[PDB]
Amino acid sequence: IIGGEFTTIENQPWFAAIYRRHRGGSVTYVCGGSLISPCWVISATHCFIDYPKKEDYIVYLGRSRLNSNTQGEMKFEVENLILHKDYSADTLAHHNDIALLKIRSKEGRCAQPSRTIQTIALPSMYNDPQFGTSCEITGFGKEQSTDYLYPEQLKMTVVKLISHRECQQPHYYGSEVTTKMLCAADPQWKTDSCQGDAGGPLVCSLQGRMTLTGIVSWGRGCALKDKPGVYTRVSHFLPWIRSHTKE
Amino acid sequence: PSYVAHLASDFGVRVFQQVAQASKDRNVVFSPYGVASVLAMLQLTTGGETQQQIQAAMGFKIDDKGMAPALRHLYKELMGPWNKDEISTTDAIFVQRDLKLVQGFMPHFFRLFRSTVKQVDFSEVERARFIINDWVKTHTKGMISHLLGTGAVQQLTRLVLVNALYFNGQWKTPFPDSSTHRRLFHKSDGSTVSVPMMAQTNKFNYTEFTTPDGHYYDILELPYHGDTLSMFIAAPYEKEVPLSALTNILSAQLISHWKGNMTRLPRLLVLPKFSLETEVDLRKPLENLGMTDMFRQFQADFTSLSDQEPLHVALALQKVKIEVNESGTVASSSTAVIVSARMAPEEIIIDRPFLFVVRHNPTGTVLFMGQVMEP
Repeated sequence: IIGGEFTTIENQPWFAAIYRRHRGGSVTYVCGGSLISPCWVISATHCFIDYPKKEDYIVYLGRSRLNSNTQGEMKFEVENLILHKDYSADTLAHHNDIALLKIRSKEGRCAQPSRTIQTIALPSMYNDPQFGTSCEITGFGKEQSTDYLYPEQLKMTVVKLISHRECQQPHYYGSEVTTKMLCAADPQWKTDSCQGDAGGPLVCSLQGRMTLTGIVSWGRGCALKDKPGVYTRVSHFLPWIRSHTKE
Repeated sequence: PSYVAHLASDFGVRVFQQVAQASKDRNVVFSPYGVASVLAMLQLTTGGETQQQIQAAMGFKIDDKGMAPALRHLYKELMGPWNKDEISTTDAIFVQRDLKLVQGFMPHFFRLFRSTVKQVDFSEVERARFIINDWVKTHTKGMISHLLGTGAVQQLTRLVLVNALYFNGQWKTPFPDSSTHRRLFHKSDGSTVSVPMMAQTNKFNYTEFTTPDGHYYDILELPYHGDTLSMFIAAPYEKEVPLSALTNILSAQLISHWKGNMTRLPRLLVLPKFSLETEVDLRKPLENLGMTDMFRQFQADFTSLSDQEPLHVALALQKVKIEVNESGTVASSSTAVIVSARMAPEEIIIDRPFLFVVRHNPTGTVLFMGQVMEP
């Protein structure tokens, strides 16, 4: 996250931390995610596309820190890793960048609620907040796009929703952003998601509910003039989610 | 064309591994193209068994039809306008001014190579050193001022050859300055040293190969501006496997097998800055490849150059300097490919001894190679 502040998992209790175990047994952080139901985490396909094997991943809930334990956190294996079959990448855009992870602990249980483990709500079909709405993004992503290190502590910042007409402008992104995507940025371009933030949540108030409006996907540089963060527009994917959460 | 480039590169890589094997734990930069280039010139000066050995080892004969023109075409392509003061190369053969040259040698040499053998008086030892080093200085535009090995020059010296190269390339995609941080580099003896390493996240041509003994190793391609040149970095995956596992199996054809197998993949690369400079006494490496006669006072045959003679190569030197840093002022017209994806990018960390290869992509010429044992 560019800008914003350090936060805690209690402030973002749906947040999922997703790690990959390499050949040779070392474990690195790959992507964020969001708990949508007891056994289901939603994230972005591009995070997993190059290593699509469910056994390589570890998912944490209730995790506040990148490389140490948080009291109350739960560790999960991935029982099913569903990537979108229509996922593809153009010169810049990632299309249908959405994934589902079914989670199971060693004792064979799904997520157990607590102060630090909560589900986020899904929007209803094609339901979005108006452009200009202040929304919140969260992750363990880089603080500056040129950094090597990731922050040890979770971060959050506020961004504003931006219309497709303005995002599809030639000096923005042109036709690289579709109606299945959503753009958000700082008015002063001081704040954005970044590398390490993909799969994580764009959270908006929608009809009195904390709502998963977008999933961090892609952008040109982090916090760059006329280059908003681009998010999978969740309200355009409910039939996909609903059918694939059956299995 | 590509042909004499294959043959020159094959030959020059073979010389490199002789130098690399004779200095297992030392930094080395070398030019396979340069050594091929000067020895192709020297071919014209040789006769009998001396000529035979050079031809056999190099894999081609400079007098064969199409060969000298092909090498000429190669040269113009390499030193073309793509070069933004990035590369300098020079070849030179120095012969005693006193020696009576075979009739028609110098015109023939000039026809095939468009340069002259230099005539110098070696009995003025101090002046001979000055002259030879001055040649190196001007033709590398000051980047290489002097050789050490010219100390061997002698009043009785009759024949010397020199080759010098400088390279500092401009990346197609620069490493951002902010990303340059101090990091641990693991030396081959098990010690570590703090060293400036550049970092960049983008789409790199990458492949993984296997040694004959079963060991994995990475190969990455870093293209220079406009894609005319590239640098290749190769290193074993596991820290315990020495770099020698790679250099023991090196050949020109292996390099292009790496390139032909590459796929563009989004990666974060951490790579040490480095500036290497090596002066290589060519005698041993060339002797190991069968060219023994040319260095033997009475056995040597340079009768194509001069026939009243005991005449032999007293001294044969290459000196190379390379700089690798962040910079990229781009003579590249295709805007830019980036990594837009916001996942944490998979990392390739080059923090143990690695080899590098600089190649000219249109011809496949291996211009430079080396081993960085300590940045």
